[PDB]
Amino acid sequence: DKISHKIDIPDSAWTIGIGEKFKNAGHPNVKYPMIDDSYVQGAPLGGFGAGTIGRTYNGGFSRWHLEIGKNKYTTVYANQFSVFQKVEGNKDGVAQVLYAGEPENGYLSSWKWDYPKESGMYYALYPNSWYTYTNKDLPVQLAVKQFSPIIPYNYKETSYPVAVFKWTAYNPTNKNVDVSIMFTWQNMIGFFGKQVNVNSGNFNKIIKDKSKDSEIVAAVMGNISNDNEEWNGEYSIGVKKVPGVDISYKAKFVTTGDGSDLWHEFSKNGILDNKDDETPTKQDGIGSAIAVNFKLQPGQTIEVPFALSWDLPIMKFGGGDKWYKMYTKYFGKNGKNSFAILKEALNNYQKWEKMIDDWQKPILSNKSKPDWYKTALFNELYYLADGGTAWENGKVGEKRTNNMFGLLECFDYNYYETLDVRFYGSFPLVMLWPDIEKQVMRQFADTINVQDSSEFKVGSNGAMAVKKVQGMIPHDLGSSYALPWIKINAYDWQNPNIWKDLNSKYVLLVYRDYVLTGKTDKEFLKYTWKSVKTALDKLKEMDKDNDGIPDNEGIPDQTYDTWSMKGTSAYCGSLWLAALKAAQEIGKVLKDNEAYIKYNEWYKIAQQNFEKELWNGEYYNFDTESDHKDSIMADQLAGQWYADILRLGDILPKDHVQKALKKIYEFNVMKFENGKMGAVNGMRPDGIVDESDIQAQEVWTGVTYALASFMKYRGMTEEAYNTAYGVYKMTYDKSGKGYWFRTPEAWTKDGNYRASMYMRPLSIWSMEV
Ligand SMILES: OC[C@H]1CNC[C@@H](O)[C@@H]1O
Ligand SMILES: [Ca+2]
Ligand SMILES: [Ca+2]
Repeated sequence: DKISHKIDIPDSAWTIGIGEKFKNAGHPNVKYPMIDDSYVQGAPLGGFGAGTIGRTYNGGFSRWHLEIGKNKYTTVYANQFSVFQKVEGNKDGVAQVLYAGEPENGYLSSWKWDYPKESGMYYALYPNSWYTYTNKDLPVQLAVKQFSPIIPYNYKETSYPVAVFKWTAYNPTNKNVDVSIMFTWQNMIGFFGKQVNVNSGNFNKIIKDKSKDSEIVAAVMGNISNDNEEWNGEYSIGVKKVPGVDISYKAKFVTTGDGSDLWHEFSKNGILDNKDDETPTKQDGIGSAIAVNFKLQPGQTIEVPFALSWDLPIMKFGGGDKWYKMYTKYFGKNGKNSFAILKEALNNYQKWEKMIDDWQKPILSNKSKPDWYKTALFNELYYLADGGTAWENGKVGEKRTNNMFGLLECFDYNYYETLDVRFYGSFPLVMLWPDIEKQVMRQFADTINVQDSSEFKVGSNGAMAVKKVQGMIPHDLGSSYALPWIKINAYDWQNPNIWKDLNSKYVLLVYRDYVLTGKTDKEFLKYTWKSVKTALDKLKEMDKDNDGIPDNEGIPDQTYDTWSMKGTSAYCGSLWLAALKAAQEIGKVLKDNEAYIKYNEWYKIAQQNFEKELWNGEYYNFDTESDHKDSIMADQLAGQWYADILRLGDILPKDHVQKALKKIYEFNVMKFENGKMGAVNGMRPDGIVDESDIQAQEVWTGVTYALASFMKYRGMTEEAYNTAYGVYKMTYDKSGKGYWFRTPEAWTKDGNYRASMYMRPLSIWSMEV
């Protein structure tokens, strides 16, 4: 490996061998079918709302999130980088696809598959990833850095459906070597969203843009139709000419064939026919190829950028709504703009790399933080782009000032912006893209008084219930299978109109967003103030026994949606106390004396009764009325965690919080698989895991990272990082369960999981407040 020296991969990059088999992988631990795409994953490419493409550590373009809200794992075998090399003086060169695998059927049988083991590495530090190729039959060593311009405080480039592939080639030998690198791509129009004749009318064209000192050559892969539909648009791949390289291309090869039309050219001398052909196809799949060829002298290095763009301007949801994706603001809506997006990338990628470096450097250069922590912090952000992210720039047929946004809870539970989850999972948005965060919270504010009297069947008990009650915050903002932003509360396992955490979490999120954007956005507090008051006033009505605290109802009426709480709970009770203190503060900022006085009175009464009802001398009891009411809950003090972040001071005595946190670390962490797997949710005071529900026996990744955050603010530095380390280890480490770029909600003591690709563990960013 002499190529590593020639590029700059950070030490904290996650790394794995190209072609590596992983032995330990976990699987779903639930009864019904659950997504399991295997451990062959990688960092995604694509902006927010663009649709993303997961290129795996083996090289294949395999995890397709181009249909917004859907996860489709299938390798499109024509989509590759390939290399040709010939030592000057030798009769023949060698040609190899850079993919550690081969097609299932006989398509593309002419190409050279099965990139060998122990011949290169994959690295990831999102939004960047790298591959290195160190192969005994490739005398020239190669690496690529790939990325999309995901940039905090930037709402433009961050939206782009584009990826850059910056290649570095180095000749460590004493002979001249001829090298080609070829990017192939299938014309994927009709891959989704087309009911019949999936390739019909697809055609490819070549663009040569020769603006002095800036030749770009690209393929644009589209369809003859000018229709404005979810399926229609264009893909483009291309390359920018640099000194010392020549470009060649082939417009059209058949992907539903043996591939020799292309491969007989490439394998001879690494130079393609430059044959243009815009003939549309009927049944056959087609693709395009772009290649560079160059001679490297001994000791010579060369750098060459390729790019990929996809202009699929319309997203369609299952309920029938069609929306334009955010990036269309910058490139147009007609679906014929892939070349413009590609060109922008090829001409500005250096600038984008520098902008990425500028936002990673403050964390990477901090030598007080261990590498593993850096690995997790950056790579968890994969989910912001990969989470079925929807970001609209107008309804098709319908202009507003705002662009509605949604991030999925996950794909198995297909709900946008699940609020009880986003309480944990929205930290990166508030910290790095706060205009999006504020928009999402205004979306919730606008729903508070919506009343929908139509009925639905509650999954857990079969009872009928009202869809949406006036003054109750919705669970979510719809599903990709139905009508995001339009039909709320897609979730039906429990009735969220009687949840005891949603209204208080809402208020806490409002005040968080004010605090963590510098306590200046008085307009945001004004916009949301009525919804805040309404939310708390409605929750106060659920206090049955007049202790000043809402009563959990002996059913799962909060985020732990199969784990019953009854009476006053530590979890919902602490959130209530914190939310009251937040509303007091807002009342003070907005000079609303009536509200300040009311919420202060409610707070004093509730605080006093919470302490009396739950403090047992060592920790806060789980609740007042359940069978296992004295279980130690990892999340028992969630309200105080948020109160620290919001700078609301002590809602509970310092001495008691410190004792509780130490108890959680001693039991829920250290007595669960020796503290190597996070914080189990529920532990009995005898040191055995609480068995009253599956959720008690799970570690929740987002709960554990948040707990680590809480511990860190309270000066329990070692406990905080040791707690978080188990989540890192299980996700990323060789000794873990292989969940990289699909961090799940939860795992049990055996390491098996529930709900891969989950929003909650984005809470790791709370460790950086
Ligand atoms: O794993 C628990 C989660 C399942 N889906 C709905 C959420 O409200 C819940 O926290
Ligand atoms: Ca270290
Ligand atoms: Ca009560």
